[PDB]
Amino acid sequence: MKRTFQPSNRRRARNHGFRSRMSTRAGRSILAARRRKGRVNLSA
Amino acid sequence: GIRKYKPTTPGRRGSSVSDFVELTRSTPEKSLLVAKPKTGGRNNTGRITTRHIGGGHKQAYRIIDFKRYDKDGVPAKVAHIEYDPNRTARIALLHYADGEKRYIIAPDGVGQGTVVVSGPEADIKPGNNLPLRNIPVGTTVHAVELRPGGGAKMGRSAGASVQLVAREGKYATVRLPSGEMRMVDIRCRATIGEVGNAEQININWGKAGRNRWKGIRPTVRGVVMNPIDHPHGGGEGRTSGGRHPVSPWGKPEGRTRNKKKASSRLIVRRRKSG
RNA sequence: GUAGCGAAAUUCCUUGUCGGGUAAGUUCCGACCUGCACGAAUGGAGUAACGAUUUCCCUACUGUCUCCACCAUGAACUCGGUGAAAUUGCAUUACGAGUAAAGAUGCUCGUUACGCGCAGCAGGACGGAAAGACCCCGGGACCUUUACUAUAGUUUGGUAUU
RNA sequence: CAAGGGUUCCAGGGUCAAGUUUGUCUGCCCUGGGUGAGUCGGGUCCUAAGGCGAGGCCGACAGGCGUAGUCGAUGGGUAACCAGUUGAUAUUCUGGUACCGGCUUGUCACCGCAAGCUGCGGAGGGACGCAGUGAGGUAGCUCAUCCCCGGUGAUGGUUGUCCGGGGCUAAGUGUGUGGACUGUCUGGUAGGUAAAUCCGCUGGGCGUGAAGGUUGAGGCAUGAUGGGGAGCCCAUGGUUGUGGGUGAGUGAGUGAUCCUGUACUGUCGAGAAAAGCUUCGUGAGCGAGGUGGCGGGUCCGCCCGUACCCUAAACCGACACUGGUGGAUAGGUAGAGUAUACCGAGGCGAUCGAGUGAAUCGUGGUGAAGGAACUCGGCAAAAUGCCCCCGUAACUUUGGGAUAAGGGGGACCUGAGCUGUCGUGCACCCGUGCGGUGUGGUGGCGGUGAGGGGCGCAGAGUCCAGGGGGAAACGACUGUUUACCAAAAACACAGGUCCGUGCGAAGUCGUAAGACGAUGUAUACGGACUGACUCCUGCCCGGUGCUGGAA
RNA sequence: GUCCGAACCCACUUCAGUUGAAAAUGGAGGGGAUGAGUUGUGGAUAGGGGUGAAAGGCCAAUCAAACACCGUGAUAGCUGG
Ligand SMILES: CON(C)Cc1ccc(O)c2c1C[C@H]1C[C@H]3[C@H](N(C)C)C(O)=C(C(N)=O)C(=O)[C@@]3(O)C(O)=C1C2=O
Ligand SMILES: [Mg+2]
Ligand SMILES: [Mg+2]
Ligand SMILES: [Mg+2]
Ligand SMILES: [Mg+2]
Ligand SMILES: [Mg+2]
Ligand SMILES: [Mg+2]
Ligand SMILES: [Mg+2]
Ligand SMILES: [Mg+2]
Ligand SMILES: [Mg+2]
Ligand SMILES: [Mg+2]
Ligand SMILES: [Mg+2]
Ligand SMILES: [Mg+2]
Ligand SMILES: [Mg+2]
Ligand SMILES: [Mg+2]
Ligand SMILES: [Mg+2]
Ligand SMILES: [Mg+2]
Ligand SMILES: [Mg+2]
Ligand SMILES: [Mg+2]
Ligand SMILES: [Mg+2]
Ligand SMILES: [Mg+2]
Ligand SMILES: [Mg+2]
Ligand SMILES: [Mg+2]
Ligand SMILES: [Mg+2]
Ligand SMILES: [Mg+2]
Ligand SMILES: [Mg+2]
Ligand SMILES: [Mg+2]
Ligand SMILES: [Mg+2]
Ligand SMILES: [Mg+2]
Ligand SMILES: [Mg+2]
Ligand SMILES: [Mg+2]
Ligand SMILES: [Mg+2]
Ligand SMILES: [Mg+2]
Ligand SMILES: [Mg+2]
Ligand SMILES: [Mg+2]
Ligand SMILES: [Mg+2]
Ligand SMILES: [Mg+2]
Ligand SMILES: [Mg+2]
Ligand SMILES: [Mg+2]
Ligand SMILES: [Mg+2]
Ligand SMILES: [Mg+2]
Ligand SMILES: [Mg+2]
Ligand SMILES: [Mg+2]
Ligand SMILES: [Mg+2]
Ligand SMILES: [Mg+2]
Ligand SMILES: [Mg+2]
Ligand SMILES: [Mg+2]
Ligand SMILES: [Mg+2]
Ligand SMILES: [Mg+2]
Ligand SMILES: [Mg+2]
Ligand SMILES: [Mg+2]
Ligand SMILES: [Mg+2]
Ligand SMILES: [Mg+2]
Ligand SMILES: [Mg+2]
Ligand SMILES: [Mg+2]
Ligand SMILES: [Mg+2]
Ligand SMILES: [Mg+2]
Ligand SMILES: [Mg+2]
Ligand SMILES: [Mg+2]
Ligand SMILES: [Mg+2]
Ligand SMILES: [Mg+2]
Ligand SMILES: [Mg+2]
Ligand SMILES: [Mg+2]
Ligand SMILES: [Mg+2]
Ligand SMILES: [Mg+2]
Ligand SMILES: [Mg+2]
Ligand SMILES: [Mg+2]
Ligand SMILES: [Mg+2]
Ligand SMILES: [Mg+2]
Ligand SMILES: [Mg+2]
Ligand SMILES: [Mg+2]
Ligand SMILES: [Mg+2]
Ligand SMILES: [Mg+2]
Ligand SMILES: [Mg+2]
Ligand SMILES: [Mg+2]
Ligand SMILES: [Mg+2]
Ligand SMILES: [Mg+2]
Ligand SMILES: [Mg+2]
Ligand SMILES: [Mg+2]
Ligand SMILES: [Mg+2]
Ligand SMILES: [Mg+2]
Ligand SMILES: [Mg+2]
Ligand SMILES: [Mg+2]
Ligand SMILES: [Mg+2]
Ligand SMILES: [Mg+2]
Ligand SMILES: [Mg+2]
Ligand SMILES: [Mg+2]
Ligand SMILES: [Mg+2]
Ligand SMILES: [Mg+2]
Ligand SMILES: [Mg+2]
Ligand SMILES: [Mg+2]
Ligand SMILES: [Mg+2]
Ligand SMILES: [Mg+2]
Ligand SMILES: [Mg+2]
Ligand SMILES: [Mg+2]
Ligand SMILES: [Mg+2]
Ligand SMILES: [Mg+2]
Ligand SMILES: [Mg+2]
Ligand SMILES: [Mg+2]
Ligand SMILES: [Mg+2]
Ligand SMILES: [Mg+2]
Ligand SMILES: [Mg+2]
Ligand SMILES: [Mg+2]
Ligand SMILES: [Mg+2]
Ligand SMILES: [Mg+2]
Ligand SMILES: [Mg+2]
Ligand SMILES: [Mg+2]
Ligand SMILES: [Mg+2]
Ligand SMILES: [Mg+2]
Ligand SMILES: [Mg+2]
Ligand SMILES: [Mg+2]
Ligand SMILES: [Mg+2]
Repeated sequence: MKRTFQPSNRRRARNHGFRSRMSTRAGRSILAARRRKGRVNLSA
Repeated sequence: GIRKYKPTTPGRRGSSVSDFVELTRSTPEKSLLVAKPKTGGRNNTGRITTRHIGGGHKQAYRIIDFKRYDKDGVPAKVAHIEYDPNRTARIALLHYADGEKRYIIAPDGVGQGTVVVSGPEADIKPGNNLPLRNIPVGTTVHAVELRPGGGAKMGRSAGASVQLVAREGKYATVRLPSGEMRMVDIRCRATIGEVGNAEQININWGKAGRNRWKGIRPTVRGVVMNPIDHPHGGGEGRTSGGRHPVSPWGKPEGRTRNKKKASSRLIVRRRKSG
């Protein structure tokens, strides 16, 4: 059937992209937390 | 007028439609249109603040001159009478005798070719716009300004009518279509005559679809909701509200006008009653 | 408690009573009113048309049935290849009448039974799957209100702005 | 093709793993290779929804909103086609022939408070719904005694039209047939943010009763002496390609979902924006007496994508999963059809098999007599089914009910006449040299056919394809709903009533500013209940609520 | 918001499946099919909140208050060890 994940690169980049995260202070703190943890992927 | 539909199909059975006899032109003036995207009843916060709004046929806004006093003394010919989807009245397209074209609410009785004018020395004819000090007492006007220079705000819908009853001092007393008696500044402008298309209220839409493309979404009455959704919600089987009638937000029925504002200019309340 | 309607999606008694339909009708349709406990915009009574709605009947039609038979196929079955699953205290795991935590393969007294497989059927192992969803007790959640205590909001007056 | 995937694509080597079996094979592994654009799809251009937002306003802080702006396609704008080639790429490379923008150059013509260029805006334009019919075309398709290239048949016949195949070419340019568009010459001018000679609004003169002009469905010409297109050659090389051998390009029927066409007609629910573009000036600067125009020549033309899968074994579903996935093309015969049956272009034989008349389960098939006796219940199945013609009840809101019900005919052979269209041809208007027009043609093709006839159990012979009637309850109706046990009598609904709201509306979101309501104004808006329509809607204000009043 | 009927959308009945081909489907029928239709792309509304032709429905395969992390080794007169 139609499943939950329907990919769209533009929507993904607008939602979880680096600039989207940098727009708000919550996203900036998320990037900081991922940097502290050591993720190689800071954002989508 | 109104044209009654024949009962060929259900939903067309009791319905009716205006015959559009007064329209002289089936297209609008291109230079007086702006885009009017739909809101769906949503706020600038993106939430529904006015319910029951959405969908409907696409519409283009017609720029209506509700001031009329920046063309004082310039006669205009009523070039056309045409349809405005944004209102229950018709719109008269006016060709001023200087090249400027404009739109007004079409007064009842005016048609293609008649000459309208604005100003204190304007003649008292339907469609002419004058200050209230110059409009004679006992006259039926429309498109009345609350504050001088603010533009038309009262008596604008189809068939609307305002009665000028007195001009004592620096205030003119007007009976609004609600029947309320109100005082306004004599310098406030008004257009002679009443609004046309007065018979549109008798239109039977006869069809859920016609309001659906008029832009009205279905209305779910609160008594068939759940208690979390509406104070009238709940109950086993069909019930009443289980309480006195209230709004979906728990506000009891009652007068809601702010008792302390411009009440010093209201002579008597509308007196709907029964 | 009016018009209207009434054993009704409402009638407990109840398969009320009478009438129609059937060879036979607790359902049905028309009546009666004795309305346990109808009723007029939480609308009353009707209503052509509409309905994958509910109910009754007639006709046509048939394997629905009397009453099943036969045919072909995908599994099943045999051979070669590949190869799981839930479950699992144990094992060389009968029946009868008993007995016992009151329903026994396992205890008593008897009876029967050579060892091991294959295809099958589901009576039992209180079979498997889900720390019963009913009940009660403890806790929680959400909902309600003329429960308590508060509060946003709305409103009153004072005072500052004055 | 898009989305998504990301090297799966190609060649060679490999068979541990993966593949529901095997495997020499692979979408697997290993190595190397493969994607070429001024025109295609995006960016360099434009805006929609929406996002962000200099200042700004609002908010203890954090922040909210928003102006000027600036982004943002799913839309607007925008110049190229055919053929050929590779193991893998092709509106990209190559061939042929075009187009667009620059730079530069040759030549001709022209300007000069007064060139031009660039900014800046004005106006025009871009620019818009839904539904329907018809007309003129073309694509396509069919047929052919016509033109080509073959064939003469394993078994009776098969050298005449008997059989098979083919009967082709683009963008661009020119032409201007249908069709469409369009009076002309001057004057004035409260408007178009600064202006306008470009617009708008108005005054006159003349004016066919259309005549020119402008335009451009197709056709023709050109592009094209080219390209493409079968079987004959010493030969090739023997699952091969080379050089010659390419032959034809006819006519009719039928006919679009395409073109004219945003046409035309109908219609209420009244159907984006902005830029490019044309023109107008000048609220800006540049700029010399140098530019700007029309034909001709040279060079310059950027970035990203381009392989491959893609109604799927490569995407979304943990799988190489009977599921889901937007768009384009979509031939023949029977048919109303994009249904269905069998076929075409093309692609597949499906990723464990071999057997064997067990019971049994699934999936189909048939059935004597009976025909709902089954069962909670006609559940399932059967019957009915198509077209044409005849005919059709209670009731009704006059529309319906209705395909009511209930009947007849259908295919095959032959076939008189009637028609669609074309036709060499007759005469004729000819504006002929018109790409024409009306009479008019033995005929070809197609459609339709009264009548007559044949055969069978059966002629809508297969697939496909309503059972019908009577009555009651509920809801008027079409719709909507518990994704994953309830589709209903529930919700909605059109209609109705009451209450609120005089506009900074009430109401709602928010701390606020603001916003929706609404660029609406009481014939409106918000809330409540009721729920088409018909006839109606009684009595009670004590209680509670609401409204008003204030001793 | 006509009728019959494909695509398309739906999900009424039945059978099968129910360690499925499939964490909701398949076969046979069935409803809508010019409309309150359906669908693509992008966008908006966010957790006591959204949205809801209203079923407490839906909000990333279990919603009478999502998910993740944190307070946190919550607490449990209860069950187990
Ligand atoms: C008519 O009486 N019969 C005997 C009962 C019954 C009959 C038919 C059914 O189809 C179901 C049930 C019981 C309910 C129980 C429900 C319950 N829940 C509502 C709290 C629950 O606890 C679970 C669960 N997941 O544990 C469920 O399954 C549940 O939701 C569900 O679906 C049910 C059913 O399907
Ligand atoms: Mg998801
Ligand atoms: Mg314009
Ligand atoms: Mg915001
Ligand atoms: Mg509403
Ligand atoms: Mg409106
Ligand atoms: Mg409910
Ligand atoms: Mg509440
Ligand atoms: Mg309630
Ligand atoms: Mg009750
Ligand atoms: Mg009885
Ligand atoms: Mg009883
Ligand atoms: Mg009886
Ligand atoms: Mg009453
Ligand atoms: Mg009542
Ligand atoms: Mg009642
Ligand atoms: Mg009712
Ligand atoms: Mg009733
Ligand atoms: Mg009825
Ligand atoms: Mg139904
Ligand atoms: Mg019978
Ligand atoms: Mg088998
Ligand atoms: Mg085996
Ligand atoms: Mg005992
Ligand atoms: Mg025993
Ligand atoms: Mg024993
Ligand atoms: Mg022992
Ligand atoms: Mg055994
Ligand atoms: Mg067995
Ligand atoms: Mg057993
Ligand atoms: Mg058990
Ligand atoms: Mg327990
Ligand atoms: Mg449970
Ligand atoms: Mg259970
Ligand atoms: Mg509690
Ligand atoms: Mg919970
Ligand atoms: Mg105060
Ligand atoms: Mg004070
Ligand atoms: Mg790629
Ligand atoms: Mg590789
Ligand atoms: Mg790979
Ligand atoms: Mg490969
Ligand atoms: Mg293997
Ligand atoms: Mg290999
Ligand atoms: Mg290989
Ligand atoms: Mg730019
Ligand atoms: Mg914007
Ligand atoms: Mg700032
Ligand atoms: Mg820009
Ligand atoms: Mg952009
Ligand atoms: Mg390729
Ligand atoms: Mg090519
Ligand atoms: Mg080339
Ligand atoms: Mg402009
Ligand atoms: Mg427009
Ligand atoms: Mg022979
Ligand atoms: Mg041929
Ligand atoms: Mg001027
Ligand atoms: Mg000016
Ligand atoms: Mg035609
Ligand atoms: Mg490529
Ligand atoms: Mg390719
Ligand atoms: Mg394909
Ligand atoms: Mg698949
Ligand atoms: Mg996968
Ligand atoms: Mg045919
Ligand atoms: Mg088919
Ligand atoms: Mg083939
Ligand atoms: Mg394929
Ligand atoms: Mg496989
Ligand atoms: Mg066997
Ligand atoms: Mg059968
Ligand atoms: Mg037989
Ligand atoms: Mg029989
Ligand atoms: Mg028989
Ligand atoms: Mg019979
Ligand atoms: Mg019986
Ligand atoms: Mg029986
Ligand atoms: Mg049935
Ligand atoms: Mg059948
Ligand atoms: Mg009829
Ligand atoms: Mg009939
Ligand atoms: Mg005949
Ligand atoms: Mg027959
Ligand atoms: Mg047929
Ligand atoms: Mg009755
Ligand atoms: Mg009854
Ligand atoms: Mg209904
Ligand atoms: Mg209704
Ligand atoms: Mg329905
Ligand atoms: Mg829906
Ligand atoms: Mg369901
Ligand atoms: Mg209403
Ligand atoms: Mg307010
Ligand atoms: Mg506003
Ligand atoms: Mg109701
Ligand atoms: Mg009283
Ligand atoms: Mg009272
Ligand atoms: Mg009071
Ligand atoms: Mg319909
Ligand atoms: Mg689809
Ligand atoms: Mg269901
Ligand atoms: Mg089952
Ligand atoms: Mg229907
Ligand atoms: Mg978004
Ligand atoms: Mg409930
Ligand atoms: Mg969910
Ligand atoms: Mg909570
Ligand atoms: Mg909620
Ligand atoms: Mg703590
Ligand atoms: Mg503990
Ligand atoms: Mg325990």
